[PDB]
Amino acid sequence: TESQIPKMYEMIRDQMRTLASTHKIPLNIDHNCEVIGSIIMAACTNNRDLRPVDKYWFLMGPAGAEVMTEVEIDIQPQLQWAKGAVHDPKYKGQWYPFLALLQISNKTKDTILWQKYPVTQELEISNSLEIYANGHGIKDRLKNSRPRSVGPLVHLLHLKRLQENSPAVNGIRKSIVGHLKRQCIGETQKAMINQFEMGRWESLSTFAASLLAIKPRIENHFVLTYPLIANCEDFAGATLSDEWVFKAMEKISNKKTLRVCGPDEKWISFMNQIYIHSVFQTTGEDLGVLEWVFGGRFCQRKEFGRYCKKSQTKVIGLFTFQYEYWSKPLKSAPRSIEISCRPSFKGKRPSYNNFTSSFYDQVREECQKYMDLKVEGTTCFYRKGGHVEVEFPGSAHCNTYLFG
Amino acid sequence: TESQIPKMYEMIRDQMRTLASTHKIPLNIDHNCEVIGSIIMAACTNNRDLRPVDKYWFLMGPAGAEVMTEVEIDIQPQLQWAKGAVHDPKYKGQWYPFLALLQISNKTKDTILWQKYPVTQELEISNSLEIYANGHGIKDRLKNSRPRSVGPLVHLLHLKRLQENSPAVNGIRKSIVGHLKRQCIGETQKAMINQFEMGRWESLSTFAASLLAIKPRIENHFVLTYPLIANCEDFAGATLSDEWVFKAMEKISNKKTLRVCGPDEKWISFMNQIYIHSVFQTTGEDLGVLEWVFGGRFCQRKEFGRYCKKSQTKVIGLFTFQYEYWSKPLKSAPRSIEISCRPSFKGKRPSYNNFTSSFYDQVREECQKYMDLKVEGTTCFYRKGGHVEVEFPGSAHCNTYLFG
Amino acid sequence: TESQIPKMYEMIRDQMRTLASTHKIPLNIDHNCEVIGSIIMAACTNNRDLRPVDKYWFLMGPAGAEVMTEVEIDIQPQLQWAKGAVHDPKYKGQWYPFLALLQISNKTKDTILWQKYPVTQELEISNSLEIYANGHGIKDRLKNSRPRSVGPLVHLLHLKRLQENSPAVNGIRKSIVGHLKRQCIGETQKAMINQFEMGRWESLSTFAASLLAIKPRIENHFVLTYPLIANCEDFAGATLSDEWVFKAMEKISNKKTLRVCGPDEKWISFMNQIYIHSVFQTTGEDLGVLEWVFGGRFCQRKEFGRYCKKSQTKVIGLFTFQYEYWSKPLKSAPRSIESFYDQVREECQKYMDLKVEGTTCFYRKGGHVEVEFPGSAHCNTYLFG
Repeated sequence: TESQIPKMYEMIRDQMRTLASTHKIPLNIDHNCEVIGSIIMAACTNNRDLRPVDKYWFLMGPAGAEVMTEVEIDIQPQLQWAKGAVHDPKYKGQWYPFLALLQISNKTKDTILWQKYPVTQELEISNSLEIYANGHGIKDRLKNSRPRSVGPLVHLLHLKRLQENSPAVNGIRKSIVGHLKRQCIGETQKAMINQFEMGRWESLSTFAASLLAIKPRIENHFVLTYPLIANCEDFAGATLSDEWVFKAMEKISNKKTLRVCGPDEKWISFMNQIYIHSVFQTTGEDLGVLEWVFGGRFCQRKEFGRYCKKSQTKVIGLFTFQYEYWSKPLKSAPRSIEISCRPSFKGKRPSYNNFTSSFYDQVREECQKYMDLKVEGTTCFYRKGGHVEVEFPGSAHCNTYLFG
Repeated sequence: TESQIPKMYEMIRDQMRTLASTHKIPLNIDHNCEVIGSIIMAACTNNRDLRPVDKYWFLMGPAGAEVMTEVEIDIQPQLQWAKGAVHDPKYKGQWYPFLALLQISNKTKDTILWQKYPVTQELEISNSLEIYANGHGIKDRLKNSRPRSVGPLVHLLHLKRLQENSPAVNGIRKSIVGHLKRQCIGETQKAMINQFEMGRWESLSTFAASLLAIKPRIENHFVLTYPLIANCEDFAGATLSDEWVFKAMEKISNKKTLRVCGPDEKWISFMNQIYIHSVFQTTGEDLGVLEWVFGGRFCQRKEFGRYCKKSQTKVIGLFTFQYEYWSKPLKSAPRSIEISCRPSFKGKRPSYNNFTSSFYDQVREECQKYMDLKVEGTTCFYRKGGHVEVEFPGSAHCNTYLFG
Repeated sequence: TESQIPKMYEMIRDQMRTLASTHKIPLNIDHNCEVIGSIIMAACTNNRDLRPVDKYWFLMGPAGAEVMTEVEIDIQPQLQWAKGAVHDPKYKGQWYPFLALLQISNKTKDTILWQKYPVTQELEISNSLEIYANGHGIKDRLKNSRPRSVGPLVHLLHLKRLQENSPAVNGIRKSIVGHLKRQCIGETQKAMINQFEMGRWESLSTFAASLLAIKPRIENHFVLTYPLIANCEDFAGATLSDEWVFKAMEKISNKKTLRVCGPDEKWISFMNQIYIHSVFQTTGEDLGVLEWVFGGRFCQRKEFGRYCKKSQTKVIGLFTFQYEYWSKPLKSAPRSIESFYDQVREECQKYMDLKVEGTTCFYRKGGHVEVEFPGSAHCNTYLFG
């Protein structure tokens, strides 16, 4: 799974700079990279969407003199390589799994700045539940490539979409439903998810309420964004379950070459944290988690007004990052819930006593199990510079979230 | 935004006095300033609407001997300057935004004395909602320059006008509609303003009913009038979001040089409060707020008969003003209605859960929330002499307005 | 209009061969090009009608050994360009006007083979009125792109549809009614068309009787079809109002590389004339006029029985063509005069009496020399007359 990771990143950057440097698009601006990077990886999954030649918003200007304008770019040199990688045996069939992760992480910046809840509204549930609606807008082939990374609600929406869209329909649903059960480890949640399969959504609000209590398993992977890929020059030990991503992306922050865009210079802290939010797929977590792990407070969306249009975003400063701790990605669910004598013969032996003396309720019973839980996570954390176990002691910004 | 404000006020007054003093038009009469200033606004935006030479009604006479007559004046010296300022880079493109603010405020006096409802009547809604129909009669270029200041109903009228007026049709509407949604913060209102976009004016009365309940966001800016601009000699700290405007025009009231015109001397109190209403855009503001903020009762329109014609307005007394409090301009709506964990990260956290377990109705559901809201404003009111936060405590004239 | 046409045929021709050559679909069979071109033209405006991958009837076989079978094709590479050409500034917004010209001209063959009268039957008028009912079945975006090319009867049908089906209704009907008035230059017809505006179709049979006399203005544009566009290697002087089109597609005939399909080989003359009937918009036009212009006899539809099924159309011969004259496309009405029923009949007699047809004149092959049509022998017979 991680064997092909080191070789994938280098060629992504090679084409990533090829399109930008051909038309003199500087790669030290986030907006240039994010638009270019979105174009670069578009040919990988949705080949027929992007035009061979088109004009997009980039920052044109040397040494800080950049300004919005539409620059025509020739994507055709980058189109041929992407399609040949689809079935290239060098990936061992891991091209589809690898491509599903890239789309989710990079679209996060658009979701952070433009706070939208498409899945929950289409699911008619509480708007504070995009937490499990991750992986929306991704290609269905990608959604069948890494369905585990795609949030259950998107699959539940796709389960809802499939019910509201023929033997080929079942094949899509079984992947949708089966990976709904894999993500949601709740014993009561699994039963009521199967009831969602037939087409009812009466306890979808209860599922909305249950998701508040029980946390479904969400697989995570550390993938850099477009600006960092173009600004990362080391990919030798590029894996997905160690400190390499934390160390390498810090080196990009240490270089201080990449710049970020925003409506005004107040967003410099906010946009710097978006990189940390998007790289580790750890966007809507507690600020105290981010404060302890990354040694810095994280600005919430409420602290700033509406994000200005991408056609009017201005470079607001350099990209910076720092961290003090890290851990292996969340493989299983974080909230994990994992004396009488009965002599079976006529024979006599001393008897020792080790003791001195509705479905919604069952769903709430399982929900009650996750309120009493005090330790989340799977195994442990690791400090910067190694893999020494360091448990979280506590922080003052706990229970506070980016969108909470 | 406020960078060009200090330099604009001084240079407008120079042309304000140049036209009046050339033909011996005293600037201590409000009508002389208003009619001269009404000529001044014409040269700025609609350059082709005002004659180069024409006779207008002023008050000619030395030392209180002013009598009503038509005086021909030469506007050509002011015309060449104004057209050159249209695209002068010295304003950083803020000339149109600055001109739109000036045009709306100076027409308030005519609307107050001649009580008309051109937008609500054309929108077939309750006439008592012209507060949200601000910015009528303004140039479409200005209405695309500061559409936020132009009230939604005028845009809603312009939305109605455009539906009752070709790919250029959409371009005018998108600005009209987009600033309708920006002004009206109602979640249900936004979904039903888009109904008005396609001409579904059945909820137009509902929108009028909603406007009575939900108060749309109306951006405000403290801009003086022609009688005060010609009588103001200080613009060093001329900004838009502090107490400078309150202190600057108090000095004009302290000078007691400006005289006001009206049908008879009973209007001296009414016309003095018109300056308060026009400058601070407090025509629709609560009189209990106004009496508390400005330390004086505000006379209503019902207390007086029909306003005499501008051809027969006579000097009725000296302009006076006083105030004890103020506030930052109302940026957002005066009435504002603004629970679990997202496991995006593998954190072993102390798990805390904060829970222990018709469309018109939705519009009315949102309507009830703003009924529930008793406090009005964004943050607070401030006292004279600084920005010390002083919340409005209440008054005998609460829930009362000028036209109420 | 004609400014982009020299380069604007090139992008149309580009996708004609890529889709067929990818799956080894030979382009020397008309039916292969007819369906493929229809698929390509489908993506131009009706983007959601065709499928990204689908099977259609073609002729598979190398060097004359084509046995018919349904062939899967990957239309996805050809889908992107068609939608992107709609608002591409290189076309200056002429994509819809030309696609309206393109869509109308490319649906002619099916109507000829299966003789149907859809517009007149829904209009409850004479079935012989199948010349002025141009532009039926085209997308409404194209119908609003070249409403002049769309015949009045189709607009009259849309006018009848609009009365037998909101501020958007007026905008559609005003184009429908206005281009009814524009196409039908009959002064009595216009008010008599104005009678049809709110539904006074009592003169609809009168309008059917009028169209016998008064010939409504039918704008024409010399646009090639699917087999000829793929077989046309020159577009430098490609315009819409000169002899370039006449000269360009003659060279294709001289090549003798394109083959036509039909129920049997008796249609080889018929199929050859269909190409003549479709390029210059002469489907329901008198055959003798074409005989003088093109120097060859034309076969009526009565000379042949019902067309065989598309699943059984076989190659019957090579495409041949010849011509001796041409004309600028008929921009205005061919007939020009430059009780209310009696007034229409009074105007009807104004156009029965008219004998000369056209705008200025015809022109001889090799230039724009003014040559007037003197007559022919196989006149009095249309393709369906």
